[PDB]
Amino acid sequence: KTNLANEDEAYEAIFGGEFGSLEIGSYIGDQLEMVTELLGGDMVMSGIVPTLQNIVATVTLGCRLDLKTVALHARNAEYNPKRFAAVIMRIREPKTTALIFASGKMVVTGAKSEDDSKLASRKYARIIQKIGFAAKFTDFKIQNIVGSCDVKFPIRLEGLAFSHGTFSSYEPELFPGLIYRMVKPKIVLLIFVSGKIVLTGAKQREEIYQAFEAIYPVLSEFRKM
Repeated sequence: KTNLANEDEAYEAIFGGEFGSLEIGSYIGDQLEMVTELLGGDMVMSGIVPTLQNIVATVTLGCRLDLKTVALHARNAEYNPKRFAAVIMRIREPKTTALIFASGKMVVTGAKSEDDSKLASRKYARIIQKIGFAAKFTDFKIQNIVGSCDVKFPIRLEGLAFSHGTFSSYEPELFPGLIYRMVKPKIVLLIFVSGKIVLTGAKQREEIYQAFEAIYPVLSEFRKM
């Protein structure tokens, strides 16, 4: 019943996964590799500070788009309408990917700052104007921010899963480590046994830091020694 050649289904899928738009790489190309790629930028409260690994933004271009025309005249662009009802377009700087729907909605991913996200988004809109559409850059919203961290010590995940069972789950079909669902701020932390962490669900980078600040004393209690 899930048919991604329908635009409403294709758009809803980017955001409808278990971890939301953290999984966007599945539509621009596995469960485990999608998370572990976020641990490999150039880097990843004792000198430890998170870093931004991905930002997902949405933009309304404001006109209906003919996707075959967009794909034809854009350089690095793929349009397989049977596989997925959107054009996949990439630019080199800021290195990003955009998904462009017939309704003029655009999803932009791959930037590591909020300013890079907005500039790349403006570039994709300009590319579509230059092909010959009444696109306008409107309604820029950052939808998700993914951060990563490394506390540089091993974690006794098995004690933490029990002690914080109310906020935690071990779901190996989804993730080999621990899925920590923080209440305030509302952030999902994917905790590996080695001490690396992926944080997701933020709308502002402050929430990434607040989630890390809250979880660091907890993980110290569970340092494997």
